[PDB]
Amino acid sequence: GLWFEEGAEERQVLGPFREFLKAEVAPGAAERDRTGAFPWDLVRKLAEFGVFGALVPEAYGGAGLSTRLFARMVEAIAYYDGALALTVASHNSLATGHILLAGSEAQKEAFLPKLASGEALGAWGLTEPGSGSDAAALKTKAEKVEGGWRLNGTKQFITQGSVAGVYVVMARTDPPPSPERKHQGISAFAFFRPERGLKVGRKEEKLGLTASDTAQLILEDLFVPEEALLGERGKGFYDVLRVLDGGRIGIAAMAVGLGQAALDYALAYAKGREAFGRPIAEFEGVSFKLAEAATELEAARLLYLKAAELKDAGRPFTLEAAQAKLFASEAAVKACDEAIQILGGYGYVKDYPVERYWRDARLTRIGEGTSEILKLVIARRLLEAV
Amino acid sequence: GLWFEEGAEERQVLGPFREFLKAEVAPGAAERDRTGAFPWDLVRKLAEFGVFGALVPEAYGGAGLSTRLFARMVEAIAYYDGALALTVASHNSLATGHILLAGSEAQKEAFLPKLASGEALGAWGLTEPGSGSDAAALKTKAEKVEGGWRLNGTKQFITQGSVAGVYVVMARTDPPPSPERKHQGISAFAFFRPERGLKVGRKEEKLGLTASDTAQLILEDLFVPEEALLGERGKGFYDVLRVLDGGRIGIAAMAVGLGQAALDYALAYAKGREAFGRPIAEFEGVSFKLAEAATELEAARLLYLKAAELKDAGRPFTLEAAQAKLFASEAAVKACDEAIQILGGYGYVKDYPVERYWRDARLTRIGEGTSEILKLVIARRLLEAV
Amino acid sequence: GLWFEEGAEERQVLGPFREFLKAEVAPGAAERDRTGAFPWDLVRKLAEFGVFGALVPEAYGGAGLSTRLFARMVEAIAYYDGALALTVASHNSLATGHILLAGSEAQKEAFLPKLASGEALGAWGLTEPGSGSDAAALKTKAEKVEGGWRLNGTKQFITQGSVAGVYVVMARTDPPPSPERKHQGISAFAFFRPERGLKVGRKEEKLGLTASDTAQLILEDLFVPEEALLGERGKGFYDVLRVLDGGRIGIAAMAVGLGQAALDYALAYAKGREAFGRPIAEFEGVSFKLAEAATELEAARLLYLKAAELKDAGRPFTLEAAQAKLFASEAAVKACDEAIQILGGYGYVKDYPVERYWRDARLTRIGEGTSEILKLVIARRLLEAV
Amino acid sequence: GLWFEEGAEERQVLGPFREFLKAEVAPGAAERDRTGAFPWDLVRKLAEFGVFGALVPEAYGGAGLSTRLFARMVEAIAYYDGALALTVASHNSLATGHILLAGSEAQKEAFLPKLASGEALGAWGLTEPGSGSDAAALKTKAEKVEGGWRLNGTKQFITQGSVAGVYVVMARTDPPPSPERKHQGISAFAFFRPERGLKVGRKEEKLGLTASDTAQLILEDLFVPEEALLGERGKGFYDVLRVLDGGRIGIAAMAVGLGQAALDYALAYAKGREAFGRPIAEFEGVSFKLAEAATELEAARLLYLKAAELKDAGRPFTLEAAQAKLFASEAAVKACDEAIQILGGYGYVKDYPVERYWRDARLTRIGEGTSEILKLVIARRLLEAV
Repeated sequence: GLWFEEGAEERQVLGPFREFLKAEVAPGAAERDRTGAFPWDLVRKLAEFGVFGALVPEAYGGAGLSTRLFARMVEAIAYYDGALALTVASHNSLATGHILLAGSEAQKEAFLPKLASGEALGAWGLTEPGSGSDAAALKTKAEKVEGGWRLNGTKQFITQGSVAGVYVVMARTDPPPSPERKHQGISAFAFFRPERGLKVGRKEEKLGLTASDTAQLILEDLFVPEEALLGERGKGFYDVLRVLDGGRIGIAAMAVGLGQAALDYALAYAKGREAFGRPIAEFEGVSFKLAEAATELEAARLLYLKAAELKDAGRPFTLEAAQAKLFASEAAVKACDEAIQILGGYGYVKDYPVERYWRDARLTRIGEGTSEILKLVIARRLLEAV
Repeated sequence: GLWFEEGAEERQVLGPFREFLKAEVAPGAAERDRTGAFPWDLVRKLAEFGVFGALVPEAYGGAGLSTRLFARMVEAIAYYDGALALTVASHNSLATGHILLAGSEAQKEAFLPKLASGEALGAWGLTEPGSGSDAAALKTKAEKVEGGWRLNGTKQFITQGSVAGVYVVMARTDPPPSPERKHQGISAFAFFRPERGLKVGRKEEKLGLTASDTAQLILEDLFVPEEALLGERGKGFYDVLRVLDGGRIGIAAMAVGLGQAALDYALAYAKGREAFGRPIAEFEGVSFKLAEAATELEAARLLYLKAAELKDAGRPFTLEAAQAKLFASEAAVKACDEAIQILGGYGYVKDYPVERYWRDARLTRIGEGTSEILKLVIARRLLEAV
Repeated sequence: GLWFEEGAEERQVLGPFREFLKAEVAPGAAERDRTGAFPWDLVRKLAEFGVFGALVPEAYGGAGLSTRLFARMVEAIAYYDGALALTVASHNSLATGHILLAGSEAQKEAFLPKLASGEALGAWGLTEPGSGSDAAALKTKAEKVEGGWRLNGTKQFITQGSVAGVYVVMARTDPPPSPERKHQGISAFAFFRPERGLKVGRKEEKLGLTASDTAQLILEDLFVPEEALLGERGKGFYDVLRVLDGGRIGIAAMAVGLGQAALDYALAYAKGREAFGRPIAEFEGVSFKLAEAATELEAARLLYLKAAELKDAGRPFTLEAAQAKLFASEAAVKACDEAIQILGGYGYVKDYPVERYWRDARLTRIGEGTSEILKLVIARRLLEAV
Repeated sequence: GLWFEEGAEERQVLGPFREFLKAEVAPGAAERDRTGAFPWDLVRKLAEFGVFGALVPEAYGGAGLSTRLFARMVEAIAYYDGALALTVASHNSLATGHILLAGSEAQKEAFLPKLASGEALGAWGLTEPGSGSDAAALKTKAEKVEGGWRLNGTKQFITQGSVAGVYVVMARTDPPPSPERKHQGISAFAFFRPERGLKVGRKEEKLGLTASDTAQLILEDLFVPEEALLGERGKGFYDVLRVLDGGRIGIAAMAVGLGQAALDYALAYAKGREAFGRPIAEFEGVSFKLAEAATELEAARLLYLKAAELKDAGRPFTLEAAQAKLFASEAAVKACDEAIQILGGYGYVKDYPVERYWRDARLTRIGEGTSEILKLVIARRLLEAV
């Protein structure tokens, strides 16, 4: 198999994985989108495929898979269930990926094994009501007290926020030297679900990804031990950036999966549905949409595979991960909107899955860095190289 | 006031109308989008403004308003409630507009008064499971029997389908001379809610316009009197086309209203929300979106006003109505998608109205002629003029 | 007649005007695009029509036409020759328009008569090598001396720069209170072609609009009399913006003219060229383009008509002129690009006019405020009314 | 190294090649664009490099390079001179590629040696005045006569048409079984520059790629020997499509090269030009464009690398070559258009290279299958696999 194709090893894993997804995940996707019922049943089963500890090395109880293979597994999941894919992508990339990145040997031995097994799902709290793109503008604070820390603040839109067993939260431990350096003085804290000090806010009704747990977290004089400190004090934001680079590859894979599903459905539909004495696929008004979407999704897949490769190769991939997520999310939503158009009135009804594909994919242009933010990251990298 | 602005007469009507909408319609829009509960309460009140008989001449119990003023009233409604605007636009344009167009004096006296008052809401059944864009491919049939007709067929996605008091259905009464002339042999039938022969199918769960009644109609040996025949036998499709031309102006106005709402919200939000030490509106990534959307919505408003004028002037407006609806629906959905982007994570939650604006507006690119179909109508008109 | 339509009086002027254009201007458009030879013959013939004094009141020897009619005339000219259109539009809108706006009674009696008759073509020099979008950053200075002022500096891309009989140059006369307000302290100066002190720079070849005089101006100790100061000292920048508001309407009209010509050519072509056994117009890949372009340029036409309307009514039109120019230029260029595509290989050869239409129209997105600048202007106004 | 990256061996060839290009090709690109003077000097110098025999096996005197490496070389050439790139790409892909694909051992020994050394430039004549996209509708005929065939007809837009030493022309030899299958009955003929019978037509000026030989060919009772028949009689069309599949990869590479040059120039420019007190690169209106273009052309590069990869592996690549060409051409032209916008007035003047990049790149969306045609090809393949 050529680089861009699934290798022998990849398809031996992805083949049965896809079969499992078709039989156990696809059937309840439409219902979960309506009820928002978290798939505790599927989490248990996916954990067995090492899906919840995919990048965690076996030494800590993980699957030790590569970024490339995991990215493809996320795309396969998203194809059948967007919410589940966000659940998997975020769990692995943010909470887990952050502990794997800055955690001390002791912290990794304590947290990784439980995250990797699905026993403890990971929530990663960066965003707050008053800051999203400008993440370093967070107001949560961590006061140094006898024996550890006391945290106070609110996190917004945290996935796995209400179902998490392990929480990673960013808070200011020191004042910034200047306003343009507010990213300094921020630290990260890793801890197990507190018995008190952490309450979840009102559930969030979302446009899509209904079964994905997203919640507001309110920390009230929450005490965490000295061992909670993750990474160097005051330099937590630097780790956040690194963590976000990795997560963007997964979100890009997620976008591609939803777009492909929408494209596959519109293709099949256009081939069967007929108008004016022939399949509507025979009208360029329809076929051109399919051709453009397919071309962009393929380009998007190549981009995320490339970004995954650079990471697996221990090489910088900030620019490449930003480009993949930006291109994939934009192309995927576009493809999904066109699939809706192609199905006509049926694209507007919940009896068919394309309207859901669009609603689910739509978040990919917002989460882990809006398209606008990513264009800034890309341009900056391009400009300093000049 | 200049032509494109609201005249003295227009604002004396639209001023209090908008006040009524803000106070009585806007408050329950979000809820209706969640419950799908048809606003019987608001229908009664809107009828008083002559909203359900706007184009019907006073002689038949209508408001006798112009196309231009009604179009603006539809835009004002859509601004606060998409479903209600579709309810109003369709009621007036299709069922009612068709009876006003081809009805005999006797039929107009019997139907118009009740439609115009809101007593009997109008359903217009053209679309079927197997034909949408290719409307003349409908399979419903009308068999000539003693005393009238017997209809058999299924209509799909009929607004006011389950709540209608008056129904207008298209059915084949005669075989077509050839396949390319299948539009021949189709007739229309106007009748009051049957005591039998007409059952509604399973409610339709839609991406948007939740509180809008859309239903499948199954005609089972439904008998209608000789007086049910609307227009000349076998030439009903010609009336359908004429009726669709008029309706497209209303749907264009509808699109503009939803887009404007989305634009107004994103403008206000971008002016308040701040990031990196300043209002996000100060970032071109955001401001450019607002500028493009506003420019296109204005162009869209001018286009539908123009189409409305040509109709009021008794002049052909097929091309102009197609251009207005196409431009407005496309621009409106685009503006709505950008408003979602601008609100970031908040654009993804139902606590805010932009996600609803998009879901509601999305249908405008599909209903009463898909954008693809409209481009065909436009091009054909352009080509024969060459 | 109907507002958005050409009235009886407009047709009486435009109808005969178009025939003149078709017979005297069209024939040599291709050649002028190749040689860049300034059309003195046509300038003289158009002047006899009062085209170069369209907006100048009859009291000063002009035609006393409305902005609406002038815009339509610019569109008509542009349809056949982009360079002539720019020549005519800039002359009337910039140098002439500025004197008509801020000039005293004496200056108007002195300049307007000769500009309106064409005896003197007007050049308006604002842009400099080091500032275009940021025009208030201009460096040309004029220092007070006995009898008047002495101007020193260079101007870039000045239309009519080398053939003009009257010049209006912007130069700093007083230091800016700060950088944030460098616009303050700039003045305007009107004067007949100098006997000495004004040098024309090495002419540069343009992508298009070849036959339009576009020159660099070098002012070396240029002396102008007291009566040269146009408007109040140091307050000329506000006048500059007002002048640009008006010019933008003409540039919008110019863009529409070129896009319409490209559309018309594509229509006729698509109707006669056959592929796969049928006119290519019967392929949606071609017809959809035709439909989209026609729709957008009509919309573009309505926007500049609106802007012109507001101006003729003595009302604010800054936002509207920006929207008209932005949309017309963007839509026109796209339409011209599509026309090239529709002609296939023939769109790439100079024996056909479509590649020239694009090259000519391409400047409309840059001159008199780039599309980017216009979006800022539009957004700011929308935000202020929020 | 990593697949999507230039390997050590590729760099050993490309690195030195680029310096040669920068020093010998770049200097006169602007002048060649103005004079249209065919670069014999550079052709001769490139030939000494085996550039004109890149894909020809060493056994026939060629360089025996992979499709991947050749594509990258075309991108590199195109970066500095579009016309040279087309000259090189068409030569290798079309006339040469066709003989290498369908030619017998004798023909290959006779033609390949001279084509690969550059001693004879290849011209491939398929397109005619009355057929481009519908190439199977060609009218040139070749009738069997004693000793061989006599060809009669005209070819349009033939690259290397007037300077070639070897020609490959497609002509009908047998009547089509029906119109739906006119492709059947077409044959290909390879022959050295005729002593008589071949006439070059009045050269026509192009929008861009001025220095590339593009000529009309008039065949009047042209005689070619028995050994001229390339491939089997009446079955040459299938070979034509295969030849086009390969050529499209080179056209994709060519588009990427031109877009990259435009991007690089815009980057450097945006980094040095200042407005409102800062490099214009710090304005999202500019930086977002830079980010989008960089992202799309990388994506475009990955697509043609993939297509080339499939071809080198002897695997089907029709769909992939179409996608690469479609995306690269569309993205490149847009990037070049944005670069013009970013330079403002300077993008409109010929003293700067961006307006040439666009003019050169514009043909990539038309030649070797228009974007519209490619979408049909892509869609059909997607539908077949559905």
